[PDB]
Amino acid sequence: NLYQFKNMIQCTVPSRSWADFADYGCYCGKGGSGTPVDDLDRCCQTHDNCYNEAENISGCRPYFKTYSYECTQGTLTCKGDNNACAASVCDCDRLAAICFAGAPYNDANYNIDLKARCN
Amino acid sequence: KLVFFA
Ligand SMILES: [Ca+2]
Repeated sequence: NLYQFKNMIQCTVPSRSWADFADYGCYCGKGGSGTPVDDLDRCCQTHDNCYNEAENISGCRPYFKTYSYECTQGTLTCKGDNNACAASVCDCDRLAAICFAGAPYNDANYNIDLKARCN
Repeated sequence: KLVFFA
């Protein structure tokens, strides 16, 4: 669920407020269309697409599905007690959080005008 | 991410 994804982000990028990732580029955040503006936005585009695929599973709601995971000693691990929905959503959230840690952050790309720039 | 919590 969203709260868990936020916690993955806090765990993988502890130098920055999780909020920095909540509204960035065309995809990190509310937006989900257009050309990704940079590497970090591409992390978010892949994540968005991953959620759309997981949503095809009956009863699978990626923003709301509570999965089973651990973040300890620098490592994310989606646990074995996850069903197919939980495992898929956890994995989306896992590789996104890892992606964020290696991505440059461009202050210009925070809070951009989706209507104008993401068609 | 997303802050579309509810
Ligand atoms: Ca999005």
